[PDB]
Amino acid sequence: DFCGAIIPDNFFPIEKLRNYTQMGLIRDFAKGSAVIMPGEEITSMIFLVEGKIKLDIIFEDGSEKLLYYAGGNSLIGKLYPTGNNIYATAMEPTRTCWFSEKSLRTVFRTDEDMIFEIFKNYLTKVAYYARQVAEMNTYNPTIRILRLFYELCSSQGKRVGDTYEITMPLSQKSIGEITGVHHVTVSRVLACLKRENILDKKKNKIIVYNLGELKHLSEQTSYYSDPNSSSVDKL
Amino acid sequence: VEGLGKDFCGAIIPDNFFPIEKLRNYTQMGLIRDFAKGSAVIMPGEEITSMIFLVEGKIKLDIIFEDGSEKLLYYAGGNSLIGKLYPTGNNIYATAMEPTRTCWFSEKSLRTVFRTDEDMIFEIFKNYLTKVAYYARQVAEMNTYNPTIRILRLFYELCSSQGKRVGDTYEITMPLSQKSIGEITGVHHVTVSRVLACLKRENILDKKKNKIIVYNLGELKHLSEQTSVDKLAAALDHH
Amino acid sequence: VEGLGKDFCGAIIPDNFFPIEKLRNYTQMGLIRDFAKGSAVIMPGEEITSMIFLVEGKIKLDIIFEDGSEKLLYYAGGNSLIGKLYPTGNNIYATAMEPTRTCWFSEKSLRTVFRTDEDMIFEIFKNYLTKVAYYARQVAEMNTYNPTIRILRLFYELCSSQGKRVGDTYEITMPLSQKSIGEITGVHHVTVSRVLACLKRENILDKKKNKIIVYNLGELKHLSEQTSVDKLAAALDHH
Amino acid sequence: DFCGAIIPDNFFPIEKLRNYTQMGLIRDFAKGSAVIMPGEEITSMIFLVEGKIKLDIIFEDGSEKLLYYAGGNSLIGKLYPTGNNIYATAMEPTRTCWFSEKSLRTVFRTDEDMIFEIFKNYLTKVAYYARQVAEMNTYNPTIRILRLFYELCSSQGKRVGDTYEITMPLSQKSIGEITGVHHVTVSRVLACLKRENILDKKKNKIIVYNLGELKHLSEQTSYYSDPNSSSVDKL
Amino acid sequence: DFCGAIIPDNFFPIEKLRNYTQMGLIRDFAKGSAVIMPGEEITSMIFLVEGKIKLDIIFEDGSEKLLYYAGGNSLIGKLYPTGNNIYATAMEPTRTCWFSEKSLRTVFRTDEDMIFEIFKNYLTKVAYYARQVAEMNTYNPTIRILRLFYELCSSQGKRVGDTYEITMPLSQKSIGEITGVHHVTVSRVLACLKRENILDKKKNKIIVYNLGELKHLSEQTSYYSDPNSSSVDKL
Amino acid sequence: VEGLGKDFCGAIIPDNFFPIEKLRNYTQMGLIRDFAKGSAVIMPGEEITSMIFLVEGKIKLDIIFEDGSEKLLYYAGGNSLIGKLYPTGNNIYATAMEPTRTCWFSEKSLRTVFRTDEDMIFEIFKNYLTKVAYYARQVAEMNTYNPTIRILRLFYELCSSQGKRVGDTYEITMPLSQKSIGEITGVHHVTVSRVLACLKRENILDKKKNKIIVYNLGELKHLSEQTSVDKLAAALDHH
Amino acid sequence: DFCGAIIPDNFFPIEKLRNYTQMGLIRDFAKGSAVIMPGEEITSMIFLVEGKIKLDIIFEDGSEKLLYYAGGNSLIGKLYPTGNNIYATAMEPTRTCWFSEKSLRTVFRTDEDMIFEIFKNYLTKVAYYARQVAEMNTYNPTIRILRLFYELCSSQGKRVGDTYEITMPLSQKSIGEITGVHHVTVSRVLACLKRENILDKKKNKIIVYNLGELKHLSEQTSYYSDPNSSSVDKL
Amino acid sequence: VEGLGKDFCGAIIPDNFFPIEKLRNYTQMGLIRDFAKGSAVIMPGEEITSMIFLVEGKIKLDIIFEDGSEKLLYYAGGNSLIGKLYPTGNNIYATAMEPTRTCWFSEKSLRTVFRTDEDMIFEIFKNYLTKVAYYARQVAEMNTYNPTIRILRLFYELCSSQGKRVGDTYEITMPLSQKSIGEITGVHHVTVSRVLACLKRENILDKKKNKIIVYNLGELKHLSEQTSVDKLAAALDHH
Ligand SMILES: O=C(O)Cc1ccc(O)c(Cl)c1
Ligand SMILES: O=C(O)Cc1ccc(O)c(Cl)c1
Ligand SMILES: O=C(O)Cc1ccc(O)c(Cl)c1
Ligand SMILES: O=C(O)Cc1ccc(O)c(Cl)c1
Ligand SMILES: O=C(O)Cc1ccc(O)c(Cl)c1
Ligand SMILES: O=C(O)Cc1ccc(O)c(Cl)c1
Ligand SMILES: O=C(O)Cc1ccc(O)c(Cl)c1
Ligand SMILES: O=C(O)Cc1ccc(O)c(Cl)c1
Repeated sequence: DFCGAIIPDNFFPIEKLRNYTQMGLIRDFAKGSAVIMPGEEITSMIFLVEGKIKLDIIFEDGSEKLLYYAGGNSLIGKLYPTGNNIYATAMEPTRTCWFSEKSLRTVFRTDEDMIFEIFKNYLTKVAYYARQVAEMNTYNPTIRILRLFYELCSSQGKRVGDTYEITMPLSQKSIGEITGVHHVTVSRVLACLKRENILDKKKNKIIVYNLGELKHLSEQTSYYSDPNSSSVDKL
Repeated sequence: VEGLGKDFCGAIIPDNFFPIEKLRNYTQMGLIRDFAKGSAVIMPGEEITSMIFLVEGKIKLDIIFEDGSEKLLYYAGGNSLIGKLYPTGNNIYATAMEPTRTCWFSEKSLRTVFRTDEDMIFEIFKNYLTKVAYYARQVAEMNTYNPTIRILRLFYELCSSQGKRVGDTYEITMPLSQKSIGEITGVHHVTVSRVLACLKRENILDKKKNKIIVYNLGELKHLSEQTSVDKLAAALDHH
Repeated sequence: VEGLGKDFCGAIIPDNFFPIEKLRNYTQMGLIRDFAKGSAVIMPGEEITSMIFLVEGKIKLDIIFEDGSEKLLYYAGGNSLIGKLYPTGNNIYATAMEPTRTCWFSEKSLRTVFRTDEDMIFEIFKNYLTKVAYYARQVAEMNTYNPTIRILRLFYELCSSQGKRVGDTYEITMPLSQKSIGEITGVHHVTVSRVLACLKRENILDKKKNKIIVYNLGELKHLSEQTSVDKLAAALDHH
Repeated sequence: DFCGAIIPDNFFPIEKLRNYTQMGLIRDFAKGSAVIMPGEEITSMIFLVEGKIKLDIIFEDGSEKLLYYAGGNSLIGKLYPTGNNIYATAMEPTRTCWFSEKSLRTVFRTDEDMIFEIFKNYLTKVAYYARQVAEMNTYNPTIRILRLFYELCSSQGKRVGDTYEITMPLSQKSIGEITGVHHVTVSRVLACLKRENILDKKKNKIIVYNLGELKHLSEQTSYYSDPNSSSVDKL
Repeated sequence: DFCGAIIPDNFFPIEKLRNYTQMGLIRDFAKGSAVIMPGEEITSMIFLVEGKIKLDIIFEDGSEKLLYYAGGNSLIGKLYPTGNNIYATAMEPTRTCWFSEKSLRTVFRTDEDMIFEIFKNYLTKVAYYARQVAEMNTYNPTIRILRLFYELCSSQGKRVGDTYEITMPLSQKSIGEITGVHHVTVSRVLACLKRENILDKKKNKIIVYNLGELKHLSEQTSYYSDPNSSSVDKL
Repeated sequence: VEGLGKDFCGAIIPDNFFPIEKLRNYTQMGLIRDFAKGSAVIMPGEEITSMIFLVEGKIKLDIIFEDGSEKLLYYAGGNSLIGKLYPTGNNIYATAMEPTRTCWFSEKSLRTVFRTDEDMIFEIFKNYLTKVAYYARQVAEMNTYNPTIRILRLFYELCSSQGKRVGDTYEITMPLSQKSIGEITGVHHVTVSRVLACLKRENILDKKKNKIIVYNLGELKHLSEQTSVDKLAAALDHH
Repeated sequence: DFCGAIIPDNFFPIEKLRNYTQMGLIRDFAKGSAVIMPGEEITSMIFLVEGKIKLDIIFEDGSEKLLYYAGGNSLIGKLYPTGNNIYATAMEPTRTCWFSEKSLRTVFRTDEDMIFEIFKNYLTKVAYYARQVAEMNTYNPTIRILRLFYELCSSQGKRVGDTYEITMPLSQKSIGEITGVHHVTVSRVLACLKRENILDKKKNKIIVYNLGELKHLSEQTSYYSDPNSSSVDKL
Repeated sequence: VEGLGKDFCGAIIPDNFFPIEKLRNYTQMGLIRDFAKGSAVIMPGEEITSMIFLVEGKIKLDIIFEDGSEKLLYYAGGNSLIGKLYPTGNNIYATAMEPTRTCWFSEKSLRTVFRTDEDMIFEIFKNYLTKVAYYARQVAEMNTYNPTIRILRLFYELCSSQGKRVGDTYEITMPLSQKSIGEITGVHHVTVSRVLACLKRENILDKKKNKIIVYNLGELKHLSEQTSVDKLAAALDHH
């Protein structure tokens, strides 16, 4: 829902995991205690029996941002290392049950259904964050710039061996004014395109060395024009 | 050898989430479906209830928003798994980028796979976890603001000066219309209605005619502490 | 003595646009209507085709937008004229703030006034001109941007590199879809449609399937040179 | 229309004024010439017979902004001084006819209808700019702040003689966070409220000296709750 | 002193004006009271007998800034209207004596010396604020731009009738990068130069219509190269 | 007719501060000195103790800073007065821009003028007041910041939590070294020394080894509330 | 020198390495060619025989910045992986000689002196970049904040078991105003101090849990007060 | 086990650059010196020409700038090497933080070590390379600007419009004074002198009275393309 633009809370609760706490390790955390300490490597699924946990991510510049909140019957799915520094705080008296991989095998040997509850929990999280990323990058500025380039090359691109040449004086200023992107991003992107041998934007000529890549990165979409969309279902 | 994908100018293009070579050994228990270049592997109204394993080929996976905008989520190569075992809120369009062979694993067939090979459970868990880790980091990393949080911030401020603790709730005794909340925070009355509907539904806070009940002050507070991308605008752009 | 209104923190609150004491001498030629405090002098669906002269009292004049938002335009005291002789696009709500006497001058009665007193024409002109001067300055003074201008800017750039002069027009020979224009400028396909509909209607530019005709390059250019307040957002907020 | 958010052009053309050019002064302007020079005091209505004029406003900091464009049959209504420094440029060969007040009397003595055409032209301009100002100030930040104050006083305001007192520690930071307004505006506004004897925002007390004024400036609206709105028409 | 970059206080005290308070009007102001209200037109010199006054200026956007502080024996020199909205506040119990022009004539008829004390007070203020303006505009950005233009014209300016032409593609971006001035100022200035008929900066040509003015505005200085500086004193 | 000067792009170039036509009637009581185009009317080491009245011509008046930088203060035409009757801290260089006649009025000769014409006193007052009004507004109008004010701000903060009122002073009992003050505020130890020397001299505050005495808390506070142009840097640029 | 604030060029040339090119691999690069490609792992010292190389660093956000320029007799010291993505470009026809570790052993077996030339080259680079880092962080903003805290605790810190308490209402706003640091940095730092259990800054109390660490991180310096500085040399 | 140092809020505090355990086996060939807690291992005027190996203990290493400011460069624990074999431009103050044993290796003793163990050469190379990598990244990572680069930018612009190629140089024929260069770029005449002295010394460009010779256009250009921290100010703060 639209609620999830505002509140990241209560992902797919698994009440029934409550019945299997004897196969895990119960751990209690006071208000303000760290369930996951900054830099701690977690290798357990953490079931939230009773209480409230705030779960945040810590970036390499020291900044922290919220990922989500968890309450009764929530599951933190951090069975393996991820590459994200996470920290999590008990915001009230909190009882958890930690499930190691070994302990999970034991649960699923007794109850196969729990495999699929956990899958639903994971899927719910993927669906939510992937959707947010896509919404928030609908107007990604880099892609705006790349799409400009690709479009100019497709109409005005003159082939010259392996390359295409576009004969016009398109300034960086003009690029930023057309796309609506700040000058700093324009330069960065233009520097990337050149050092990677995709495209070099000179003062009165644009050269495209790797149209195929440029096209790739520009993220062309076409469902609505493509014949696939001529019926609701597959052929 | 290969990671998740190549980087261009600071962004990864994921084409290889946590592959599972070993599911090749269990394809006999699923359903093998072949797709020609350009073909739809998943159509946006299609109801998908199978994990889809990529034996050979390459798939482009996009989301389709209700306003008809389309956006790439990821590419999939050999040994990638599309984990769409249950309905999600999202309409997905995925196409074969080249001649492609897939194995579709219903829940029942996965049950069968796991009865033969328990380790496969954790391989699938690993795959899901890479995906959550990737997308959650992508969202958190964005420099974002959200004007609706001004509304939460107002409630938090009023709670901390005027709130009386009743059980595990705080009760604020005052009439504060939706219109007034909008006027103060500079957000449309209709958006304020929706914000307050969410707050109530998710048991954060309920704004009644003459009372505000706060069910989760700590959550309210920390949500209220937040804020390039207007997330409210982004959530609305697609109706 | 009094000007247009008092200032608070850098903003004038207009309560006294160019008064016309002398219209008091011509009220016999109009229609006198009295309003009690709180009463509606103008309702938002009402069709107004009279200039309304304020003999005694005070009026608050607001605009009502289609989404139901309301906003003050001005206050009127004694000797103020409300110049609403013809329909405008705007829905207006005006209320008496105190016991108020008005004289309503239809076109016919104004004809009569001007046959007796020619100078009154220029007094009314003076009043209108103060209003245009005030509001135009208010708009221009705002730090505004408008994302739709990126679309114009694209057309101008393409015209100046690829345009061939035909008569008083410039013809750009290229297919450029609305979808692509949106993608480049980072604005919704539906907004791009509306922008291009305006450009065509107002004889700036017409974007056809394989040709763009530019009817007014100079205007396009200078419009394209533009850009706190997103004017596109402001224009949409009220549906 | 929504077009007018993008294009300020062609306000209410008066074709028929073409028939009265002999009573005015015809003036021709080359491309790039100034029809109205920066700082020039204009006291004439300027009818645009043929061509195109760009009309701009110049601010006291040297900045210039567009007001509008004019073409055939447009009228520039600058019969009297306005307080705005305007400048206007012929963007192509342009023929105009300038009407002094004296000359206008002559026109209206021959044709009374022209009075009302000009009224429509003026009204069209007022309607347009007033509408733009209101749209663009729908979320005016100063008013946001004032509306906060007024609302807190109405619920939590304790009367103390002539004043109302509001006993709470509302920080400037908190004000800006709730309202969404930048700290610079918050201070400016708070300084204005205090020096004008309306309201003084101390650290743990807010005092309102002139509630009536504060209310005034806060721009309360109520059509939709007021009984006036219970029917489409007046009683 | 360097103190005055930090503290604008105690301008040239005139102790002896204390002896002439009977010829003026004594006025007492409580702590927090307004000695000069916002918008009040003052036509009196205000001698500060005892206490402390903070004196500020209010701009047309509602912003206020400090001009200075006054204490015992200070003089506020506001005998005539100035064009500045000033407001001044008693920061403690404060006794003042207000001198109208009539009252000042009476003082100077008794004591001619007081004329010259007041002159010194005025001169001290001029010396201080003029010095601050000059220090703070040592690197004025507009002048940077104008000096660029003037310098390019002096070396590369080719005369073409009344004009000079400079044949080069100097971008606005380049101007801002060389001068260190933000793009917004660059445009504003370039728009001013063009509408005033001084200089028009096209893409591949710069035309200077009024070199003399451009030179004027560029604020050329030359004491150290000029022969005037060849000796400490005049010839 | 003419004001103070012409405007370019938002800035006035003053060439005509409050002229005094009537001093023409009193030149017999001063000393008439003529200057050719390019000539120095005032040299930067010259000690000036006369008001200099401009009978005919035009003068360019600059300040010379100790590092040798030069900057225009104003131009003077006919009927302008240069009010440099006493030494100021400033080194002034003024040159004739054209053939120029001046009348130099010592204090004694002004005494004589005022014995004949009392009104001239107030004319000179008017002239001075225009100058103060102009330059003070110019300074206040600039968007300025000043890092040294961080030091004041620190003292104010410590005073308001730790200060004990003794008479009309506040005493803060704590050792706080100059080095530490610099480190906290991010300003050089040598600048901190100078800041604290000013504060003491001007009777704001005296920072002793183990005590801070604040002589004027209100002034300290409001000075501490302040902050394109770094005024500290500007004050130092000229040694 | 002060030149090195502006120009990072010509670090300690080793002319004599020219004599040992037969023990390395000569490689020639055209103008615009990549000597070190983005993402390339280099494990060789690269001697610059003839030409000019621009050497840059690429950050994880796609931004690139210059490290330095190299010319004849320069040495790029990238014998082992570093953790920095480097790319380097021949800005004219360029001849290099690449020395593997094996090849370097061969050089030093023939000429022991070359070991020490290379040491000087490395030392010159360390001396330069370390000096730049220190200059540029003289007023590090985080440290400003930490030094505030440490100083307040040292004077006003009241011991309470393991902790120190400082009883005052120091706002984040006040912290930023005193230190001169932007609000964003203030929060980030305050969040770091709290999650790391060093210090928690509440509204009316500051608690310091780990004074020793806070002190550590605050970077106290004392050469000039310490007795070590009482003589030029060691005891 | 341990890396280079602990991180606080995004910054590493280096306390352990590339340790060399194996130098413990060669201490007999150096000179063993012991230091008590608080003692100076390196004084700021001391001429250091030895690599200093840390056998046991801990050292704090600071730079002292000419204005007397002091700043930490790094800490050293066991197996750290201080690589100060030759004079650098920097004045270094290093103190024992605890009881500390060191071995000082002159050039001659290192020659001896390398005759016994060739591998030690590359260990020392590794240590130096970690240091360069760390500090260079720290500098590049900072958001910096440098006003002096405006001067380069001016020269580049003039070269690209007016420069005639002579051999491997470009000659610009024009008189452009240092004063004028300052005025244009908004930097002090004295700083401009120093900038131009550097450019000439390092064979970038030589600004003569009526000619500018550019020795390295490509370098000039890319240097000119540059620009929180004013590096010019930072370079000057310490005289
Ligand atoms: O640990 C991560 O990097 C991401 C994360 C956080 C919380 C969770 O419950 C999951 Cl499944 C993943
Ligand atoms: O279907 C979704 O909503 C999102 C999605 C897409 C692809 C995948 O492989 C997964 Cl696990 C989820
Ligand atoms: O009715 C309008 O649209 C705007 C308006 C309102 C009041 C007036 O007095 C005028 Cl001239 C126009
Ligand atoms: O001159 C003004 O200040 C405003 C203005 C400009 C143009 C016009 O056509 C009118 Cl009616 C008013
Ligand atoms: O009133 C002014 O505009 C400027 C001013 C203020 C205070 C004074 O004491 C003087 Cl002489 C002038
Ligand atoms: O001499 C000064 O310091 C400033 C100055 C210059 C010229 C004048 O006319 C005055 Cl009143 C002051
Ligand atoms: O490769 C690095 O990360 C740093 C570097 C670059 C160039 C060199 O010559 C050296 Cl010694 C180090
Ligand atoms: O001494 C210097 O200038 C810098 C320095 C300090 C310590 C070291 O270990 C090195 Cl290699 C260099």
